[PDB]
Amino acid sequence: SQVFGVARIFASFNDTFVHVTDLSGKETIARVTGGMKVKADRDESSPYAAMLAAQDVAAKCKEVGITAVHIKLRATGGTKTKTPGPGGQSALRALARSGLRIGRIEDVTPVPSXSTRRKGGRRGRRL
Amino acid sequence: VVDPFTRKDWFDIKAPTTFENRNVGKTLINRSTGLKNAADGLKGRVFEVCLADLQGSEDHSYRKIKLRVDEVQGKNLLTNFHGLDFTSDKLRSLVRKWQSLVEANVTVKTSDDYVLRVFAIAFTKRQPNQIKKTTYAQSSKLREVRKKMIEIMQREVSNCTLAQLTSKLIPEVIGREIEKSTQTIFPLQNVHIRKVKLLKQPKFDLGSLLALHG
Amino acid sequence: PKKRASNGRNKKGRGHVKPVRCLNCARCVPKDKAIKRVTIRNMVEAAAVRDLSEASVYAEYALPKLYNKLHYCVSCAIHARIVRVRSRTDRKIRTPPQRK
Amino acid sequence: MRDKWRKKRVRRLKRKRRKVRARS
Amino acid sequence: PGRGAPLAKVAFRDPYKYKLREETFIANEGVYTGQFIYAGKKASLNVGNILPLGACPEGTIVSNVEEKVGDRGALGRTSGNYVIIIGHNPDENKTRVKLPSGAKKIISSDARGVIGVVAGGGRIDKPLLKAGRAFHKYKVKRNSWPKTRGVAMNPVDHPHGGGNHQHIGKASTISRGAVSGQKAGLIAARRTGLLRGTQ
Amino acid sequence: NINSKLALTIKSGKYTLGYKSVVKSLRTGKAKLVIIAANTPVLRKSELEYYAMLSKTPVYYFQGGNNELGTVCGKLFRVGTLSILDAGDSDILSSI
Amino acid sequence: TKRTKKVGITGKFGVRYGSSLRRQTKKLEVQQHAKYDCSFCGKRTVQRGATGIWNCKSCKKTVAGGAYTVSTAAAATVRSTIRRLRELAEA
RNA sequence: CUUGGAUUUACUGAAGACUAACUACUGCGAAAGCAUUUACCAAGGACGUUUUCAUUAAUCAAGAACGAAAGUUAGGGGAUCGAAGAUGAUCAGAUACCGUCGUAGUCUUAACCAUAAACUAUGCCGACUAGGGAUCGGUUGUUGUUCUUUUAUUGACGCAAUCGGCACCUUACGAGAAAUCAAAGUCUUUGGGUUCUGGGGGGAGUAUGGUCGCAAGGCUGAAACUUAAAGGAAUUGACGGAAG
Ligand SMILES: [Zn+2]
Ligand SMILES: [Zn+2]
Repeated sequence: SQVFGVARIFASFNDTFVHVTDLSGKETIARVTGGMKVKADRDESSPYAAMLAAQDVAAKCKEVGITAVHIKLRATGGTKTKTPGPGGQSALRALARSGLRIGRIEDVTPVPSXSTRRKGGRRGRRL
Repeated sequence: VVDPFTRKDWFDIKAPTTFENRNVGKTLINRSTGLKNAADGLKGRVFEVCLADLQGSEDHSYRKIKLRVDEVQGKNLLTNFHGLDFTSDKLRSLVRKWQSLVEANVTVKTSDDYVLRVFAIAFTKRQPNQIKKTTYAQSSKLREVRKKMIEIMQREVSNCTLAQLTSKLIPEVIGREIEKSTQTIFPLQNVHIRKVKLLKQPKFDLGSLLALHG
Repeated sequence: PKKRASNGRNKKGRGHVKPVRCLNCARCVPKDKAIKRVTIRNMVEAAAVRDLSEASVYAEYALPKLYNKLHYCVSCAIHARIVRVRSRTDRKIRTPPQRK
Repeated sequence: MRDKWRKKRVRRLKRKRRKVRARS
Repeated sequence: PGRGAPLAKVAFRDPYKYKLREETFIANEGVYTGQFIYAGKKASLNVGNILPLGACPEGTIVSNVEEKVGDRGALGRTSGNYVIIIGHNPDENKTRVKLPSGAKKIISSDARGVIGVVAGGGRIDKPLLKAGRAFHKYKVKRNSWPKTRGVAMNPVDHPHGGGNHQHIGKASTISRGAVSGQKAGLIAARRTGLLRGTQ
Repeated sequence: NINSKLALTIKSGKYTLGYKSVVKSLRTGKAKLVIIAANTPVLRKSELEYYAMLSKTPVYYFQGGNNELGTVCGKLFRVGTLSILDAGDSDILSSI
Repeated sequence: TKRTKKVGITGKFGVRYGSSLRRQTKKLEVQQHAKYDCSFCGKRTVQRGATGIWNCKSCKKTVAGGAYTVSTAAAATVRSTIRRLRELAEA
């Protein structure tokens, strides 16, 4: 029926990676980040640049034959935050509005089963 | 300068007959050249696919299956069972407060020499007439529930082949029997096989794999 | 003087509780002292449900939720207004605020 | 000063006195 | 004498003629007089038995391991030393093992090893405390003690000799491509100074 | 458990301690049970069993050594083996 | 009378070699001169010969062991590790 | 750090730590502390007891055991964090806060160390004084409950009692300078037993002596001189780069 790809979205608090792969994920089709769309470091994770990255990969998907995508949304994970960054919401929305078809949605944030000593120290970062 | 998508060739992924929707989808790889073949570079790949996609029924939506390709037949790929997993939201939805989480694992090999780790998870069930806030089982009780799970997972996996086990894992054959056995010790809810892991595989038998593909 | 009878934590009949790192700043805080919040949110904003449903290849697909248990220290929570300073009498009220 | 730092300051001074007495 | 590891005399029967064949093994810690030692492919996994590396499960502690099939013992022979079997490649008939220095090596699974730890461990924990103890230690090994520092010699005797103050003068890290008479000091040293952190 | 039964036998019934006493008891047919310590040499142990097999006498293998078997009997010396000649108030014979 | 407060067997070295080197020797030298309990005959008559040689005066059994103790800590780990590995292979 | 392919992607593999969610005004322990599974080894509290001995007891100078973290000694490990150090910012200056690395250390085995806001800032044993609802373990009687299995001798749930605990809510007969306290009550209506500590603030836990420790230091521990205050709880105002 449709041509299922896999859109693996990385939504941190400093950047947003929109990475469209095959079902295995061993083959990369498109990968455009927030910093490829803006010239300032501060708005690389901004939802504005997130849709721009999401629109470019969507155009990349059609021209190679991709018609539908599975969504692998995740945060930084590990010992760091588990909530997705701001760029994940607008990029997926733009992917929905870019003519692509959406399949499954799942959050694949890597979660430790305990963990290593998280950076910052005992007293954390004091601002 | 090279447009690297001109030299990709599309292939077809096929699920075994134990699964219903055998048309998984399509993959891509560089064309086969004299130096490196496309066939050897395409086998061994792992595909994570939802069980609702392999069965059609949306009841199986929260379990995703890994499929490992080990044979190539022209444009089609002959895959095999590689593992089982729960969706992250589902396993997080199961773990509520004021209830006891009991989880057991065991490493066991099948009749056809497929060494597996089967992960079972169960929770205490709140009675309809219960008044108290929490539903906790005693530590001695969860040990017996854990003891019952392991001796059943060993009994159901080591007594059947890998292909027959796939016929059990889909309809929760192991999960329902654990609930019956652990019933007299403590009422349980949401007894599941949340993870299956392949560790060691036997000597390759593409004939038996061909027997799993029609 | 003693501002709280519970001493700002929940350790009674206990010697030591293993500390946790603040989500905001990774500061070590005792587990029974940390401000903990259960968070079950949608993947998409409520406006983004119309355009996701139409693009779905599955008929009547339920959107999975975003489950999290957040941890804060006293400084993390107050600055983010997770908790607010209460009067001397209203400090004793430990029933949850009525919001939902 | 801070009480902790005054205790630490005296320890450095106390060790100076011990080292001086070691010469004789 | 000259060896920290004790030796065990083990008597076998000769398979082909009426004779006793006497072997000198390196004694593993826990081996006693009158103990039966089994050597071969079908020998059980017991301390002191000689087994091919392929017949030992992963994590087995072995000693006097062969580098090549039939060289009669090459690795892990000093007191307190042993070899850990990391993994197997039955398809290639190879075995990954860990050497006392920390090196990982690939050996044929036909190579043999003796199960256990070489006896006499902890010998270095006690100080010698005396020049006489070192004298007696090297009296049964070779003539290498005592050692005069090259920097304390004259320029004829050593590259480091000479000068109005005892000093090397030039970098003591010497190239690997240097010739005999130059290789005095730290040969082909990748780094120098106190070892800080992991290696 | 067998430690308790044996201790009562020493206090109540008749027994002999030692390899020489035990073999004489087996020869005379007076032995009801022969208990052997763990660290007894196999050659002597395999000889005690042959005597016991000929006399048709049960054998119990004490799990501790001659030091532990000795102190179970209330002795301040090591007992490598013993033969219970007359089980008294205890019931050590019925269980082995 | 307690003849030495702390040096013990290292009182033969007088005032030489440094306190740390002598107290490092004392820990090891007491172990190497002690009598140990024989695992074969059960008597406490096991004495060191050379390094790694531990003979029993009673039963004439010689066992290979540590340089200064009958058994090193590492060897005891191997006996247990080998034992469990042997069990799995032999079921 | 990156066209010498950085970041990202999937598979594989190894190293060490650590046991997320479950996780609580919940449990165990003399305290410090204790959270993957199973096995082994030896302990312990509570409850049950128409079992057993008969005062064997409480608190304790002197003297012992254990004692977070950091630190010391010698091996092994050193993934991540990270004192020191170096570096990029900010700043008048920052050798600080923020960012990037990073050595000891974090881990472990043999030993030392004996200190913490080691706090419940509340010594231990004992008896009494007010109501209430929860909760854990044991025990004792009873279900429109659910379940083994079809039911009982199942289990869970429910309702009642109790002993023990961790505690919580209201009131203040009573106490207190007050905050507050079911003990901080039964204290000028002053006495159940007992151990320890304090005599205005500094100087000062300093000097010296002694003693223990490898050291770092621990314990014991002044005086000269100096000062009319220092401090506790609460009130009004003022202020706040705190909230509403
Ligand atoms: Zn903070
Ligand atoms: Zn002996």
